[PDB]
Amino acid sequence: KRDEALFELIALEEKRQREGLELIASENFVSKQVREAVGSVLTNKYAEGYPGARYYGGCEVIDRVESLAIERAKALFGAAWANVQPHSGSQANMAVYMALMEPGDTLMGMDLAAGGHLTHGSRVNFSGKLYKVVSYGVRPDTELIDLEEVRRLALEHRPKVIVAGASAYPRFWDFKAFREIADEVGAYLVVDMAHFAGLVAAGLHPNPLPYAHVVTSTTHKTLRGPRGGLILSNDPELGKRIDKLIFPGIQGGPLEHVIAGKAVAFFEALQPEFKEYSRLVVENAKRLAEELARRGYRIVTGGTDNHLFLVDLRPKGLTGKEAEERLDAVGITVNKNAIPFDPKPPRVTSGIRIGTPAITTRGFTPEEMPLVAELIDRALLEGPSEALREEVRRLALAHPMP
Amino acid sequence: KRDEALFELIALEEKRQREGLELIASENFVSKQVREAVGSVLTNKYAEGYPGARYYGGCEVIDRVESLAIERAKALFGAAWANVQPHSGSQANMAVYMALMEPGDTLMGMDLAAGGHLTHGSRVNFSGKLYKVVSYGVRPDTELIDLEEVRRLALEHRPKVIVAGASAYPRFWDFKAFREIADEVGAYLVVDMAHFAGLVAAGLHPNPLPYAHVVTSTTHKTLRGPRGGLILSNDPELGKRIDKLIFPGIQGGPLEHVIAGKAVAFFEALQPEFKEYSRLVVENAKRLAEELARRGYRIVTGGTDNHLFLVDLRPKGLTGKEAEERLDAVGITVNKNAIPFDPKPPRVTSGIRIGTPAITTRGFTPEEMPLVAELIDRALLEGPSEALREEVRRLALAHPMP
Repeated sequence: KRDEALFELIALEEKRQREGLELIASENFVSKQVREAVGSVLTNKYAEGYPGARYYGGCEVIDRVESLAIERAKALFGAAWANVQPHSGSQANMAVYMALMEPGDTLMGMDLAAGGHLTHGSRVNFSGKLYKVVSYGVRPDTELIDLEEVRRLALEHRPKVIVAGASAYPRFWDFKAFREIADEVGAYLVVDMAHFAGLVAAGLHPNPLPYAHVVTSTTHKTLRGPRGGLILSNDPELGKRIDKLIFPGIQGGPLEHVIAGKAVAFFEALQPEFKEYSRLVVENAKRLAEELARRGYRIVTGGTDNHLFLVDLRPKGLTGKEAEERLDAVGITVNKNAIPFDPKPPRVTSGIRIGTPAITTRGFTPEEMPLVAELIDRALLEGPSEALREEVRRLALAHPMP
Repeated sequence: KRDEALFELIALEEKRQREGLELIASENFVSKQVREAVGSVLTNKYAEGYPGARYYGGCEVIDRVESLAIERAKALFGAAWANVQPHSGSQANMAVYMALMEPGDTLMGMDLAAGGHLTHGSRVNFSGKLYKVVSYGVRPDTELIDLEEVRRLALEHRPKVIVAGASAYPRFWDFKAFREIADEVGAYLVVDMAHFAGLVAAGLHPNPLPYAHVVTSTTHKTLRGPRGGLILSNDPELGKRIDKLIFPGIQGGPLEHVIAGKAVAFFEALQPEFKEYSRLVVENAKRLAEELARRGYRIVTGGTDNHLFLVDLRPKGLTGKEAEERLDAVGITVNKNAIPFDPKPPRVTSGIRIGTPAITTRGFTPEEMPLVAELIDRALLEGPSEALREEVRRLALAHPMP
């Protein structure tokens, strides 16, 4: 008997994705072949352990799948070791922290209000519950990270782990300087590259692998893979410690169907076409930010080096909750986002974050960003309307989905 | 450009699954429509938060999917609250432990060597790293749990949490007696029903919901759903606390394509045909155990109440490691398992664990269990041969996969 009610909801979600403009910076649209691998019979096999060292027999083909994902990840990022089993970016970070730290050690990460991720030390997250957290932010004038401030805080508090990487920071990171700071205090440098991993893969963002002790990531977001996590290092002895924290430390059976999807995504990212895609992601983001600034919006830091940017909505009298609602009403999806030194609580905020990976996958070009900027501006100034919703829908439908 | 190398391996794994007899008790084969949901475009959406209270716009359809999974889980198991976001059984347990305990509190669970899971207190797992662990086992003379010993340990060590449930225990649990013991020392009772959840759904195993404070599960194994976790309770106030530990406590974005898969599995399990399937699972296991006993093996506890049983190989002078290897060589997968107070070290053991869910899904019936018992016996006594492998392969191919 087919579950018609559930499949009707999936069809409605397909239609929603096709008919809207998805500008949430962490989203993307995966390829049919990634979906085919994730939908495969590999879900049926328990594969606790690692290739050639499994608990149970019958894994000879699964070992070749997992090993292919591991070796492609090493080739793609230039790493000596990879672990492809984490179920999510959160589990990747959790295993690394538990391998390098004991409860009550000091973790240093970027402040949530400045663009850090929940797992970089928030007090409602395991990171800020198990560890003592010290956070760094950005300067109030340039809105850039101040490496002198990072260095001062590290000397004063002597963290065991310093995390670089963030979920809403629009400029490049200086990984060499962060490693120099970590070395001054004997800390490990962990880089969480989840947001910009696909740009690293395409050579469009500095690679952290040579400077970080350990690198974590998601396989979704700019890498355009299935939802899951990933860990890399140039030190295979530290990698063996972390392998034990993934299993048997914090997970049980890995999702081998998802791992097959990660292998496929790494193969897609190794192709020349993925470099061209990634180039257009960054060109579209720069162009859309410029078109919005020409309409009088304030862009945090004045621009972007990567796939995302932040808009300060204080001057226009909007909370980010409000802008998020007005845009959602006409089919444009963003997320509210705290801006640097935000006057308003995190459930309201003063800004929005926009990113271009998802619309670039649908074939949007830099010459189309003036039209996208017009639609955003109208939704914010004039509020939602049926004519505006229809204009968004027409523009979205003119671009294929993968 | 298609990833030919990866899809070649998926076809080889499909062929392996089709041509072999899967007797590992944790395994099952999911339906095509569960795969279709897991392979869907719902992976593209970030949906941090809960239905009606998300951190991203554009979740109106995903909310209906996740709500449908929640309401079907509650109707299927007779629960007042559910959380369908855990990425795995291990994350379901981790969130419950962190919601109920502080690091350094005492956890009581079944010993790994007597059948407990890694997350019931093993020192290599987070459960034995964050918490102090007291374990209970089985009695040498009954091969069963001794509720008087559980009580004595609980009175002496005053655990904060007592876990009931196991990965390799072939008899019913007395959840009422466990809740009495927990009430006497002021502990929470957590039941991990992952292995026998499908039998609870079908009414063939006592339901823990009225007696546990919280129930955790996988959605794969006897429930025959996609790989993932699940939490249930009869107490919605405790459920709100655990919701917060799943997110933002230990996870980030949920896997909503897998959640849609869980919704389909719960739909399948609510059909009358699932009760018939589960009845056959239990009849097959009782019959296979009787047929091996008639050929000279001893069955631990003398039989089974559920989908799995433990074979004591001592009458035939084999170890569990040798039996696993001989059987794997003819395409029959089992796993070695210690017998109570095993005289062999744990990397060797004197037993194997066999379960029937997977072969029952392929249409095996109790009148075919004599033939399966004969093939096992021949492989253990004669050793692998090309002719025996071909007889297994023909028997397997005659029973279709879903």
